[PDB]
Amino acid sequence: HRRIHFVGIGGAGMCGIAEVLLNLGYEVSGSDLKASAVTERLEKFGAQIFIGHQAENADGADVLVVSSAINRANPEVASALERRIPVVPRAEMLAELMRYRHGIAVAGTHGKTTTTSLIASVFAAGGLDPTFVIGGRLNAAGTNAQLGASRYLVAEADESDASFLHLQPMVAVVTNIDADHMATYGGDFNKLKKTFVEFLHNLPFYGLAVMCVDDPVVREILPQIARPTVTYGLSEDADVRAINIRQEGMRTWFTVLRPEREPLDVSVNMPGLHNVLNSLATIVIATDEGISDEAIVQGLSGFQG
Amino acid sequence: HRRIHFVGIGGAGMCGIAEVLLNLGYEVSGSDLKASAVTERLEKFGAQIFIGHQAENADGADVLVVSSAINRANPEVASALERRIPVVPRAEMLAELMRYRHGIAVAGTHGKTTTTSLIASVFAAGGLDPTFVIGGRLNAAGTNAQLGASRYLVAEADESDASFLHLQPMVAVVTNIDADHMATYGGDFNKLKKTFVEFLHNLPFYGLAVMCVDDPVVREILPQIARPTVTYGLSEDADVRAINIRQEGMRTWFTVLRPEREPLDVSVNMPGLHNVLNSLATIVIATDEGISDEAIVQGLSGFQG
Ligand SMILES: [Cl-]
Ligand SMILES: [Cl-]
Repeated sequence: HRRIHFVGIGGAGMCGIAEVLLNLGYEVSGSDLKASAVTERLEKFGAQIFIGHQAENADGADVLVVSSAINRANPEVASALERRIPVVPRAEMLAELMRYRHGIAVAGTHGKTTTTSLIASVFAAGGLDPTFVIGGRLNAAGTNAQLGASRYLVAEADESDASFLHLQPMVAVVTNIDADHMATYGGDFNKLKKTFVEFLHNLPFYGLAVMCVDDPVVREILPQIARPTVTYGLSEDADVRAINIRQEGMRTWFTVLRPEREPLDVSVNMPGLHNVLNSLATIVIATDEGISDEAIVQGLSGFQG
Repeated sequence: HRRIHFVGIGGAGMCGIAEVLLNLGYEVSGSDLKASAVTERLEKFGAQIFIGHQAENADGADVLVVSSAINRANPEVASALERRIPVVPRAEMLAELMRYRHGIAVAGTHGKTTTTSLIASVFAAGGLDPTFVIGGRLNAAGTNAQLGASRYLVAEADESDASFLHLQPMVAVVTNIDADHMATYGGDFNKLKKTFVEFLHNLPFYGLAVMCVDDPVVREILPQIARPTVTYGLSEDADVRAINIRQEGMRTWFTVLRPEREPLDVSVNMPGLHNVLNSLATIVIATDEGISDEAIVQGLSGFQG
């Protein structure tokens, strides 16, 4: 048993991480300047809450988690550093949660948010109530449960995030590879591409890499990936393909072709080929997980945008 | 359920990995040019064995493992590449085994082999029959069991190995950081040091980093490690220390000081302060794991060299 202490536990990105850790059985304490409904919920769920910051609040903690909104002058942080207690940024602890669950990491420069939401929507339609991470915020749509209760954790994997390479997913998507975040990698696109290869090799040999081969950079690195892979796209050589794209209103329809399955007609309330591709990525993951066609259809059409 | 196929399964570094995978419940097949006692043992334990190489041998495999002794012209490898089956080097699969066990990774430029052996010796004295990896070879001293049966996997972690950063240990030792393998890191020692920091951050936040602070480079990076750490050495500021070093024959005696424990007198059949330090590293790990003083004393004195 360990105690994790959160400095600023009421912050929007912190409260969700504390709740997941509570759900996993850890002792959780936290400090914040103001009591709120967020801190009362955490206390109801087993968190010890302190109001105001003082060195005593950090006593007994085996780890501190600190936001990007805390000075090092903060007495709790300073006490932990003096006693050699580890202090970890919010984002590393967030990435760490995937080690306890069946982690689905949605990587790619664009489309992570939509693809993660579609995945959550489909899993929920299949009765699975996943916890999912968008913009650093843990969520579980309509759940009557603590965050992290599901077996599944679906998270955006941002290549500009310092913890990108410490994610340990079971399944990983790569929607596309753009140059937006070259600065994270010394302004070198080739280094940025190599990071995506290393990220996919954090998968276990039984894992699954879900690769958009309509993106030329994803297609380029594909031969480098020594893990099971399923490819998707409109490309005629993709494993999972969309054909017969059409509109009926603000709703996009298309037919998805999958290995050893009959063609499946789906719709989504979102325009553009990039959202057809995001739907394909979702369909691959859901198919790999054994989710029925009926939940896939329901999950895709029910998502709004 | 997955099937792993080993090309050259009788090779010395391959047979042990196949046995561990069998113990974990996977289907395992393998090909080799010659039947031997190694391949008959694997067959007795559930492996399907083929003699000679041909593309048919790789059928149904979800992954191939290939030695560094196989041409790409090898028909089994070629068949797998055509069908998009993942082909992984022996060393990556070996590192992967740590994900299924309580992994203890013994890193550092020098002293990995001795320290790993001492750890195994002490754990065995405590009745724990660990599997351990030295020189790429899986071993379990005097075990009446399949490799990998123990909860514990103790392995050398070599910084020149391509899989160094894909190890997922629960505990990690760093004996020292030397410049021997700078070439692996573009001939830059500072890059080599940064890799050791990244390696220790593969630990979980509940993990343990065991750090020799007698090495100036290990002491330098220590403030960077945001994980629980225990330090050891002759330095007076080390958490776990050796004092009163003395000889009686070819046997080295010393007293180990540990936080909140009485001083403990130990001996080892090996000369030099580097083997006192390797013993300290062992004592820290064994103490953290709850192993008794009597097994620690027995494990250290029983090891020969
Ligand atoms: Cl491959
Ligand atoms: Cl720290």
